[PDB]
Amino acid sequence: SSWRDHGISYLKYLNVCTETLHSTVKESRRAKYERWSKPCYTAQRPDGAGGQETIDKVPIHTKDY
Amino acid sequence: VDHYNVAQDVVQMLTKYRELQDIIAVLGIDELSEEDKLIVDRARKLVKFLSQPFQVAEVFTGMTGHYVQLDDTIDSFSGLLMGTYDQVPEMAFYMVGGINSVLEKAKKMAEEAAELEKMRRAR
Amino acid sequence: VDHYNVAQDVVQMLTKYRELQDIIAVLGIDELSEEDKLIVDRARKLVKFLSQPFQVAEVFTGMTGHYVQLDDTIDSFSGLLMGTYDQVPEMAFYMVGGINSVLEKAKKMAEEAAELEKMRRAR
Amino acid sequence: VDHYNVAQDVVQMLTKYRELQDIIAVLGIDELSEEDKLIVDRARKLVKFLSQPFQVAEVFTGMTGHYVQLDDTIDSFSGLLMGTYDQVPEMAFYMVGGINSVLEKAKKMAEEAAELEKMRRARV
Amino acid sequence: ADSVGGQQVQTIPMIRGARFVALFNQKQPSYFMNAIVSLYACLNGYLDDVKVQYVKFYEYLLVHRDLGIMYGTAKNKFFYMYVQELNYLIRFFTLNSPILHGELEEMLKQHTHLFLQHYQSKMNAIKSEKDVKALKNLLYSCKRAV
Amino acid sequence: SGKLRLYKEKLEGYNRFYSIVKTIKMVTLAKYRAAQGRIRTRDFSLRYTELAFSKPQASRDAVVAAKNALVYIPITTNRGSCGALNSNIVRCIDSVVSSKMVLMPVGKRGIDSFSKLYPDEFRYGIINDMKESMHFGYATFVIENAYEVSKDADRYQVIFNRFVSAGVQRNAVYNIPSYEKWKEDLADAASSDNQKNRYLFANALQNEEEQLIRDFFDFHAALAVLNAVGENELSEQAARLVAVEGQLTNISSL
Amino acid sequence: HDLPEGFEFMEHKVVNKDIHAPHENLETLRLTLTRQDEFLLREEPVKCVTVTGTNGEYGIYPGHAYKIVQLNPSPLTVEYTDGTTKKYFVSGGFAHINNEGSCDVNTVECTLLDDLDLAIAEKELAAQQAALGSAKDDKAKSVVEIRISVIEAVIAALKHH
Ligand SMILES: O=c1ccn([C@@H]2O[C@H](COP(=O)(O)OP(=O)(O)OP(=O)(O)O)[C@@H](O)[C@H]2O)c(=O)[nH]1
Repeated sequence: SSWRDHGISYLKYLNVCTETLHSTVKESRRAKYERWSKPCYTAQRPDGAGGQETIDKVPIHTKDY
Repeated sequence: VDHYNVAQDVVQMLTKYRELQDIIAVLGIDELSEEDKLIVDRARKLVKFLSQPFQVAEVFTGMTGHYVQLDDTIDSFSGLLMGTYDQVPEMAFYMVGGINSVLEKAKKMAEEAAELEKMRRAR
Repeated sequence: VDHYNVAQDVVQMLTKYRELQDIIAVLGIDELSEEDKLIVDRARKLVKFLSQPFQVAEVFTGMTGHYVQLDDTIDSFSGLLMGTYDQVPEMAFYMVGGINSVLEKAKKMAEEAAELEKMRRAR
Repeated sequence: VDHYNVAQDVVQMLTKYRELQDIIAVLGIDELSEEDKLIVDRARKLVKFLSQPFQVAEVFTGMTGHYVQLDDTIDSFSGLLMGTYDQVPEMAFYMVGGINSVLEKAKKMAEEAAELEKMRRARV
Repeated sequence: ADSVGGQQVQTIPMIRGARFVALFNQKQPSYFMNAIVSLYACLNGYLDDVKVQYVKFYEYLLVHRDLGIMYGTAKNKFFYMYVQELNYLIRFFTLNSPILHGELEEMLKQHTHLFLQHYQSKMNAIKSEKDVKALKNLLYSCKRAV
Repeated sequence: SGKLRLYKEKLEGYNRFYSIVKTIKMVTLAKYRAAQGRIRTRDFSLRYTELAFSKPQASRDAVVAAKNALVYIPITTNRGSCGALNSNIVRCIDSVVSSKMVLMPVGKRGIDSFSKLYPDEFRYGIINDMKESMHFGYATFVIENAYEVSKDADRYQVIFNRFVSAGVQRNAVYNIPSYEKWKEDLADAASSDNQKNRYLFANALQNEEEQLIRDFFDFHAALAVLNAVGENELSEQAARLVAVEGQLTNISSL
Repeated sequence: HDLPEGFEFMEHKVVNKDIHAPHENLETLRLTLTRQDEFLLREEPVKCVTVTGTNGEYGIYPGHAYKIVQLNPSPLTVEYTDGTTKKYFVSGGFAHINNEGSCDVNTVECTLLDDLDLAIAEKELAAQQAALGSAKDDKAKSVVEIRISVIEAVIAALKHH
């Protein structure tokens, strides 16, 4: 609705909806469904020193959208 | 010649059974093909069928022992390999002597379970 | 009793560290539990904290020796085991005496590190 | 000087390969660094290259013997170290003479592959 | 042997195996009654809810103390750990006998309930710089006292 | 005697190695048995994603013709000891070296290799903690990063591993033609008789609005990734259970 | 080096019908329902399927014209020829309808309506409403509105039956 005007892409909209749907699942099945949303990942580039400089091209969590 | 052939077949089946044990404990029992399942069942019967009650242990273990003649041994194992005794329960071969003992113990098991059904059906 | 308990705890940890050293070789230190890593960190500090420069080996080492009192050793090693000195750099425990000398090398280590950072910052 | 420098270089890599071979035995080749694999490949080619069929062992080897000149050996091993022959198959260095023999066995091997791919196409 | 480099699964065999290994730690020889009773308690799962670190303290209280008498809850008529002459009765009559089985289970159940209710509850609530050391000294003393 | 002492130490040391690795096999055996459920529950999700980006095409014209950035998103594990799965991917990338080629790999061990073997064709890579079943959000993050790396990218090529049977693992590729040129090809599929399988499907997309088409393109492109990353995991556990048995028949020989 | 295309592994291609072909009267529709790359139904013959797209609801029956639908968070119904109804709830995705008699509904998340709970939705709705007032910026407000709308749709579906 109003998220398009703010530049939010459709894929991010899908991720938020799925996360909300998982949060609405019962406790028993939440053990499985909630695993299908948790964004446990990052984006890194190795630098000269070897440190994995983290990138900020795209937010990882929904709250960062 | 028959004795040698039977012995080799048993050894081959046992070796295959060990290989199938590794697979079922890796991919799952359901992953075995139809032939493999039959081999597993026959091999397990062979392993159970290799145990014998010794007459020396009658006093301690109570169960009467058995002296299996060689002629019976070859025929008993030869029949099992072919698949004639594919309907006998596995446990009927455990600590029995000869093919006839396998059959009598099957009667005593089938008849024993008959009472259990009439009980569980009733009550 | 404190001396006995501390000594036993030190030896037990260094026995565990030997086992975990193998897993760190087959697998990596990134595949260990959150408690195993803590044992590894403290154990590595214990190994280095046992070193001591002797007053007679100044030529060999080039540094003045230390004479550590009995009570200082018991207190210092007990603190490392319970996690008190967990934020101290590991190398601050190498070739030092009591914890008071560990903390002075850490400050010296931190100051030089700050100087290096300042030099890098100007570049 | 070239003879000494090349000979030393060969032994240096044959020493590197022995150390690497200890890692390779347990874990495997895939558990090596990117440059380590290059060293392994060159060393393996060196090991194969050192072999030579003698004129007296024709019966056992079933192949005509070779007599490699000193200059040819030095120049041939120099290239293999430089990487100039990194595109030649490994088995082209086995039981050969100089680099000329290497580059001919490679040709025959490639041609024989055409009798295994053209035949494959005919079968298909 | 199959969980050296992975998180273990807390099954009944492992829950009791760990206690058995812990119980074997001892400095002085144990009287037969004390040893057999402690093994029986661990064998039937009375120590499943007891942490491995507190096993020695639990055994010490069972042997050298009596929680039931302390809180006025003991109901057994004769089976008490302070009666050192029960050893020969246990030797003659196994613990799995109607003469002693009924009271043995009652004592173990009551002792376990009291220990969990009073002692282990306070242990899990220790948050200080001196209490932690005092608890550590206690456990070490129990390790080499029983 | 020292020599006897040395050999005895070596033997037990190798025994300790066989034990720490026998455990790994049991672990990766579980992560593969549980992960074998996908084979029965797959191959129908992407049916219409075929009609989108299933363009049987040559490997030369598609490469030379493009003059804009060609994004590549190889998938790699973040841990070693998985056959040659991670190794073959690098070889495939090397065979497709080009001026416009760019790499945005996945995994710690993919970052380790592509970073140094292609310094001139590297922007950054993604990593995934394997405590989560590969989910859509992870795929979206990869897609969003790929677009920002090169929005004016001719194509995005994802190279992952496919698991046919328990031991037959191959390398597979998903091509995602950039929307701008996908719209142009959807035009030919709607008018010319050429492209008959994609005539109806193309027309239905045309009848709808453009935003829906853009959402469609992003959705199935993301869904394609959800198969790419999701499938490589299954191949990973296969190789890590095929080269952890090869490491246990070499320890037993030593 | 002929990289096998990933789609080639999937031999279950889509059956598209030519325009000029003669008509066939179909009595069943092949439904293919997918969640997060996991299908729940494999070309299952059904009598009809009801799907709530953006513009409105759609009742797809065999022979429905070829179309593409952009779904919205809502329930989905499947009625078999036997006379049995099965209801899921989807959070989004696309539905492809083919004139040949196939309908592929690939959703990001498709879960049984039974698995959902009412009280959980109510408390979550209240929390989102409370957080909406404290929204950090416009983007947060839109996100909360999206979450609220999904919850309201779930509650409405549950209260319907
Ligand atoms: O102003 C406009 C114009 C067109 N459209 C959209 O463009 C498309 C034009 O396409 P059609 O004219 O074929 O619509 P339709 O009859 O299939 O519509 P439905 O019953 O399926 O809803 C339809 O999807 C319409 O909603 C708008 O949304 N707004």
